[PDB]
Amino acid sequence: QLTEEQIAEFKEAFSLFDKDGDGTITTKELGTVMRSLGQNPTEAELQDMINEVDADGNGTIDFPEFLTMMARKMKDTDSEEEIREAFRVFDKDGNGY
Amino acid sequence: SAQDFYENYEPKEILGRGVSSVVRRCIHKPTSQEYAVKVIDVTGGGSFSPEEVRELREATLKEVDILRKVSGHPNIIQLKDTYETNTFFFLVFDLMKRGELFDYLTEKVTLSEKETRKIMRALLEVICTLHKLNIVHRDLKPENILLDDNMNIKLTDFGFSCQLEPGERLREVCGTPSYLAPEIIECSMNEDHPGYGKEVDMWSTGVIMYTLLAGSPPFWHRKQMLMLRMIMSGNYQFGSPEWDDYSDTVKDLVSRFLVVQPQNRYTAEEALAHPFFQQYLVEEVRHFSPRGKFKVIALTVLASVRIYYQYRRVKPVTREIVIRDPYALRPLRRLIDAYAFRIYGHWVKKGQQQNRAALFENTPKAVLLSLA
Amino acid sequence: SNSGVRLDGYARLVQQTILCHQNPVTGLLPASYDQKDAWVRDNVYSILAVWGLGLAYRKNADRDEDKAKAYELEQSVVKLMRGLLHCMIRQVDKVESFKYSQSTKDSLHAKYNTKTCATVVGDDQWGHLQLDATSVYLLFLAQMTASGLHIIHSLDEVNFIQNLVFYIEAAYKTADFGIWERGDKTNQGISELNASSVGMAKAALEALDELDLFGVKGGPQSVIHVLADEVQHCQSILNSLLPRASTSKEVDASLLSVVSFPAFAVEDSQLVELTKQEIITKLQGRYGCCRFLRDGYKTPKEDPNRLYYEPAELKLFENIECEWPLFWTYFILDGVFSGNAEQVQEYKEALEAVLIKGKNGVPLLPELYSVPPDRVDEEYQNPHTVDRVPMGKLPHMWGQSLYILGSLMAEGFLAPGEIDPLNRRFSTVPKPDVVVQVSILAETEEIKTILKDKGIYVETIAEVYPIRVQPARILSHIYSSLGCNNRMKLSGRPYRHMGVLGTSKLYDIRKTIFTFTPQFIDQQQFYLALDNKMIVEMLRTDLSYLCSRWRMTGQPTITFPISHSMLDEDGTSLNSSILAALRKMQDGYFGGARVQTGKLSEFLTTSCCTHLSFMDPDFKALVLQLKETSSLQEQADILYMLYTMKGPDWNTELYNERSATVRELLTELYGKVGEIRHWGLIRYISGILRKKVEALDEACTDLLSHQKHLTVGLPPEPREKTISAPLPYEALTQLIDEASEGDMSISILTQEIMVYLAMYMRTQPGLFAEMFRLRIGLIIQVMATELAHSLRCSAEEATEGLMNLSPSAMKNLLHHILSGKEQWQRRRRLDGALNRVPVGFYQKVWKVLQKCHGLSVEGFVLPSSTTREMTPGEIKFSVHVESVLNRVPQPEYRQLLVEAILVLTMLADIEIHSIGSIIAVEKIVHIANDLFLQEQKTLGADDTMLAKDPASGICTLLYDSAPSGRFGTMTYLSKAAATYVQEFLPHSICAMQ
Ligand SMILES: Nc1ncnc2c1ncn2[C@@H]1O[C@H](COP(=O)(O)OP(=O)(O)OP(=O)(O)O)[C@@H](O)[C@H]1O
Repeated sequence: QLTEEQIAEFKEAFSLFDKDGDGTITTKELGTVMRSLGQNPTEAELQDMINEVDADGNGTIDFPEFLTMMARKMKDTDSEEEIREAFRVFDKDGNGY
Repeated sequence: SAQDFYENYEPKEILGRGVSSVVRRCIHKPTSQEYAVKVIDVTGGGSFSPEEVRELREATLKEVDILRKVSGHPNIIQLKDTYETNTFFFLVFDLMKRGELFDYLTEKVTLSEKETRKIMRALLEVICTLHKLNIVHRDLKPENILLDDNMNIKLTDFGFSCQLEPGERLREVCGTPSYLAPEIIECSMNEDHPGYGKEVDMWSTGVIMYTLLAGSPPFWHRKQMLMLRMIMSGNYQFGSPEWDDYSDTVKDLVSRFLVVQPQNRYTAEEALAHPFFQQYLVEEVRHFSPRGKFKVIALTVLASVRIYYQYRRVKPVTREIVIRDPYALRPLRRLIDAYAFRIYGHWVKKGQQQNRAALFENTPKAVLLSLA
Repeated sequence: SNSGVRLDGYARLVQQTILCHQNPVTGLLPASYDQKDAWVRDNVYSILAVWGLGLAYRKNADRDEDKAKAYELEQSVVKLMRGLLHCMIRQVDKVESFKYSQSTKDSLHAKYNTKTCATVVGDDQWGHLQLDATSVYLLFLAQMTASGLHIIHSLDEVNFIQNLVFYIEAAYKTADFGIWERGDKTNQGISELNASSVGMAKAALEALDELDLFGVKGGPQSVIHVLADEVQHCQSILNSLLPRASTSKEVDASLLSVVSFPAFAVEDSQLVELTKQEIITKLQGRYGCCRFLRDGYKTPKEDPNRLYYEPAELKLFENIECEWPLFWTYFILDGVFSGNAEQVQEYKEALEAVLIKGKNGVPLLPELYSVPPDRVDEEYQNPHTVDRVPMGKLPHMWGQSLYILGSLMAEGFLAPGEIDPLNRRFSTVPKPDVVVQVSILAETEEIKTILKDKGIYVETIAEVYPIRVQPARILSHIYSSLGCNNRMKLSGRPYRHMGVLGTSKLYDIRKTIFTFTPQFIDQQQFYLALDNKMIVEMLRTDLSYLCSRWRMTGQPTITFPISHSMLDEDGTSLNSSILAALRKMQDGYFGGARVQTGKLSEFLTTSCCTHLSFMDPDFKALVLQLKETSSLQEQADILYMLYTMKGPDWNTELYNERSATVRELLTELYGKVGEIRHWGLIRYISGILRKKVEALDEACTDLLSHQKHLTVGLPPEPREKTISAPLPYEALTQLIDEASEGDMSISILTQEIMVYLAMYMRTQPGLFAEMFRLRIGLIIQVMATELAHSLRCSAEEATEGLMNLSPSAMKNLLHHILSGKEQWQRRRRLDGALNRVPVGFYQKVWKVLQKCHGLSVEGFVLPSSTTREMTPGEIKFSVHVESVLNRVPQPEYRQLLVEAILVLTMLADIEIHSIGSIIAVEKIVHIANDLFLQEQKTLGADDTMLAKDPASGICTLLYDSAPSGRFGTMTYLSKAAATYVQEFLPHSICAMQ
């Protein structure tokens, strides 16, 4: 079961994902966010990701789609891999914390 | 009289057929409308005694009374004008350019999440509106559900439905054999269980949801008694390769809609309250302590990292699994299922003997099939 | 006046262009160039400008010069019409024999010579079958007669015109060479049905429905009578055959001549706009429209001095077809006629540029434009880009005359109602409704008393002395004596059945009103009328048909007599079905029509009344055994064996006082059997009498109008030749008898199934979709197999039950079988037996053949070189694929091959590459079966589960397996196809997307 705090956090994440409020994360905004973070995904890779995340070929991702994607279960190994990757990305400096 | 109906309604090409009725389009000359007229015979070619004739007349009068009772609902079908003659009954409805839900279901195999969500919402609205007026249908089937140009479903076939009072329970059994609650079999065993209730529509809605989503009825077998015992026992299971790529919210909603115990079955109002059907536009009361902001930031970071891994987790063509097992690839499985449905697309009509689940054989045709 | 100057200029143009070649004495102009030959259609279309000019000049009366000019123009038109009429009269013998056994060698020659009115070519050096020319000539003759011009001068001419109308009335079930005189795209000495032909024939029949050829001064003896059944049949044919050009042509530019000013023979204006849109999309060019796709006329190749071009037009004439401004003139006329003004201006502006000047600056319309031989590749690579050059007959009389008429109409000097006095412009106006009248009579006093007791008021056969009731056979016999002449050796109308639309209208003979019962209630002709359910269903269908079109003026009337054969077992009350039908008719509603019950005298006040002016003044031991034998079935067998041995027409000498032939005894036996209502020897009696279902040719042409193939009897290789074109009644009966052979009753069963299929085609034209060929013998075998399965009896018992089945039960069973409703093995056998395939199966097969070298079906081979010669929308490719797939005689194996082809198509769609080899679908299904057997052995199935087919080598569980699922047949087929592809790949996979 979900919670009100989780719903509010998901809504805030959806709002912050796109620079302009239109109900869609948008490929251009996602690419700009990726470049700001320090990543340069290929156009073909981004198109493949958009197609896979979306349930059809409409080419637009919505807030319910993001909520469903965030609801996936990673089990155990994927969870530790994800947290390790997040820590490595956050630990850019050579300090160990 | 019949003269007024003839002068106001013009018979046209046949649009549908029934057990004893024919549905054709009609045009209202003063308005030049495109309504539809339903004609049902009384004597049926003189094939039965007048007792059947008066029983049919009683059924039609009950249906017209119920339809007038719920008249005015845009989502419910509307009976504009009704006519009765000695040997012919004329009823006027709203003609719809799209076919029944069965045809669309067999054409599209499986509908999208938005389509099934809106269909479920409309049907739930139908059931709560009917229950507020103390009316039960007991015939919630895809065949009785149609669609229009706006992709809006409307319930039809109100003849089986009858108005009921608190404290009385029905005993007659009717409908497709795979749409019976355990109350029906309990009451019809010899005499023990009291009668019908209100959760028959609940399990009917659950069966509609399962059939539309999974593509096949939840319960189906080549034998009457076998599937009757299966549905009575409530031993339904979710398919492994079909329900794997689906959300949990619809799964638990369906499971609650398929509860064997009538008391534990979710009501319509609880179904509307489910997180599946709620929507939000804008709110300004989302204020909390900095702990809440930190939790929101952490959840946003986790979601971003999760979405950062989607493209790298995609599988390549991998012809090896394709040759070893063609069901591994979801698009390929969908394509082959659609091709199989199109090959035998002329054999999906009314009747429990042949249905969507007949075309699917998940069980292995081995020696274990002999055991029963 | 300025209008006078414009009219003088138009007259000068006409005189200098068309009237210069008047060719006096005869009056038939040459067809331009150095041809010295006259075409009926060309001359008729050329004289339209002269007729319009004369009509325009006639308005400006009260002057000697204008009156003289108008009189001269009308005299020239009349002279041309009389010359054409004499030319047709010169072939009276051909016109008379065409009427019986319609053939290409019996029609009048389309090419008529110049003065002295003789024949110019032989009966086999040209295609002398063009009903369009005769139809347009008759239509325009009727139009000018209604205008006021006098053409017909004698009663012999009236009789000849009636004979010509009779000859052209059979245009809806015959194949002709068409307008282009070349049949289909490939000549090959073949002809096929054309929509333009039947449309113009229907329009001509409509125009001459009740026209008086002698004008206002004519009498009742000079009127032409035309049946309405033929017109409605042609209308239905056109409606069911006009989404394209014909069976072989996807689109033709001549379709404008059906949906525009000429003959206005079309309804459902939406269909007209749709067809015009496709014509514009697929034919419009920079210098007019092309005649049709893939035409080699006037091309820089294909050896112009050659005919009957071999089938090698894969790419030679594609995208370089010539274009004709005549279709632009057609568009101009269509726009200027109905309601269009801007379209007329734009088309005139477009046409003015393609016009080429002549002597003294006279406008001239070139016949067609041709692509230069040097710039051929550029046009193919860049369509509609190169510049063409004028060619053909520069003084094109047809095009120039049509352009002159269109310009005259646009200038306002002429009105649409002048050229069309018959008011054919409003043919697209929707019909509001129609009320049909039904009268019920009692044959005897007992029937009337019974009906009165049941609340039904009717009138007996008597007490109606001013009115007479006779069957439709008398009406047919009477109509057979119309247009009969002895001096000219005219045999009149050939005997034919009369439909519901003919017997409904009242007839006045010898100052007496005559009414006729519908032809379908005759029990003597056939046993179909015996069954009450058939009676009521067919009455409802006929009522629906009558209410649908009713193109004839006046209210209709249907007479329904009550016979003694429809009573119950006790013979004291009417049957339930008839009583219910009568009660429904009383309530003013039955089937899909509104009915009102009343008296014949009341209906006589307003009704459709027609006046017929032409009607104005040891053997002895065998015989003893037959007489004394019981077991009526054995009696029929005995009668049959003496009929086959020594009883064709010889008297059996059974009686002594009177000598009764075998036919009389057969009729007596049939009458006796009809009372007991036992269907054991009725089929044998009908087969012995050789009774044939009425309107069998109508059913055949209705079935064939939807691009379907008919095959009668069980299929061996040599016999049961397929049917692709309509055939006369005699030829159809001969073919049916030959297919039936000595079984006799097989012919009756085939006729019953054929008529049921034709009847169900009209009511539900969605059930027969996805099926390309219909096999009556295969259907019979399938029905017998299902009867044997249901009754768990032998084949002989199943056949006996099928014979004993009532006609209503037969129709219900056929409906259920065709519906495919009531395990997987039987379903697959049913699907394969009726050769049911997806709609897009042809396109998938064509794409696979394009992407693969060929397909192997364990025997012969289907090359991929046929994809360039053929097209997916052409029927020849479809029948070729069906014949290739029909080699295997196992319906289940046929379905397996079909699904293997489907999965191979899916794989080819997924995998982008070229196979570059021959793939064996038999090897694929064998590999799939082997994989299924291995999987079953691994799972734990024993020897009894892993069954072996006696003559196909396929596991029974594979047949019983469902198509879709985790262990479905499609998964195994996909695995086998991918395994074969890998086996025929260079040690790797080439599938990505
Ligand atoms: N407005 C409409 N547009 C199209 N079809 C309609 C309309 N109203 C009714 N129909 C058709 O009429 C029928 C309505 O059901 P009806 O009760 O007449 O049939 P039945 O054989 O008794 O069973 P069922 O109700 O379960 O379909 C269906 O076939 C439906 O498609």
